Amino acid sequence: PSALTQPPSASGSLGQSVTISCTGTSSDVGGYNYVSWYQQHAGKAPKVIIYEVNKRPSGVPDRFSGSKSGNTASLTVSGLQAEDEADYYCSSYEGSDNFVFGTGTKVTVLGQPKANPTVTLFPPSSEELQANKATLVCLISDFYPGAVTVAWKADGSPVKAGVETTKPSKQSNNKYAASSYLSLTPEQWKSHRSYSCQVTHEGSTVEKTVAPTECS
Amino acid sequence: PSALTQPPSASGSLGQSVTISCTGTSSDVGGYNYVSWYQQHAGKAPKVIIYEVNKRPSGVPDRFSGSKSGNTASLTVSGLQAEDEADYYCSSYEGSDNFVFGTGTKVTVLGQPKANPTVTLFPPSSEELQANKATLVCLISDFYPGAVTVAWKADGSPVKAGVETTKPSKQSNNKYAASSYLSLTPEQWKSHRSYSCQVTHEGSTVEKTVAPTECS
Repeated sequence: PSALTQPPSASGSLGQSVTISCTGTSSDVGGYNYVSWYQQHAGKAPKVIIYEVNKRPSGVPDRFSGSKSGNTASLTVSGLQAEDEADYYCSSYEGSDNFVFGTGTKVTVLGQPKANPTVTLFPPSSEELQANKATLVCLISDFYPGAVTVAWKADGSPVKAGVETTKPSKQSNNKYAASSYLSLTPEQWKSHRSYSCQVTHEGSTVEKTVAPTECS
Repeated sequence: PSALTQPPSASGSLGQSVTISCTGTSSDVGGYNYVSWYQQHAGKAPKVIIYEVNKRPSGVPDRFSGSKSGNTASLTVSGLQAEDEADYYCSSYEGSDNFVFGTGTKVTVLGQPKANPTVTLFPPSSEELQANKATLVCLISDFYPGAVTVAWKADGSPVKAGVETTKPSKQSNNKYAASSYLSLTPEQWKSHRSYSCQVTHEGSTVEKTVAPTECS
């Protein structure tokens, strides 16, 4: 064998509710009563949320439930609260001290209000410079959905060269963070009037400009 | 209890022998010989590769070895194969509703020369302070394999609350970058000697401090 069987998705809006299927066979689900359910957030470790058919750990939200019907076990998400955008997983014992898992389910919930990104620009710093080094960082955060562009403006003019823009990571919110840097020399940073970070998210353009004029 | 400490990155070449550790919160383990090691690929099946500290299941190579004698689980991939790239996890069963996962090691087959990260910590900008905002950022770049652990400390003690980290994005030079941040009140900021960001990569660690000043 190899698998249990799950749907790739599960769209349930705030309240509206969700429910997952876990199906294997008699040999595992129908035989035995040991469907488990683990959740893994984008590149995170599992929390064990259900074990022994419908029992929950000490610190599993009240609204995660489960069911089973012969071969068709199931997770129920009592009225979605968006935080729970994850990857779910089922699993069942097959005796011989071996367990086999579900293919997984991404649960994308809509009705999360849309957020515009708290953009911060940074100055290099005293130390960073004591070494003859100058990175500027543009910190883009707490936006949803996770689509931004990040431009830099060497004075009123564009710059590509020394950019490196990460791709947005989910926070503890369906809010993202997407940090881009420009890495120049002191001789680059002082041979210049200003430097501006431009972050176009979903129609809204935000631009922050670091003028050398500040402290250390 | 919730945490079993697993490295950030375990790297080897084809035929080399990678060793992955799982140490954990001490007040347990020893009269606890139920530690299981899991395996998963690019969103493709979170299999169990070891159970009961040393026991392989069926359809698993003896290339995977397991040990706990000590107070640390060690999974040894002896003779590194290609398809062995994955995010390894250990776990351990407490009470019937306590199933704690390890932080989980991404295992790479070094596809480049290794890059220990460059930690560059920024203090709160002059202006952000002028806004009554306190963002101190930890920029992490030019690393490979793209696995890090990031802690924050304030004056000795770890800063748990207010932390948020990015996902290690691929960059042009074929190294990677990430970023953390912490969000304070100006007060929070100034009532403290130093804030350090310390980032672990394999078994190189950097720890970089940022002390508050008046700027003005």
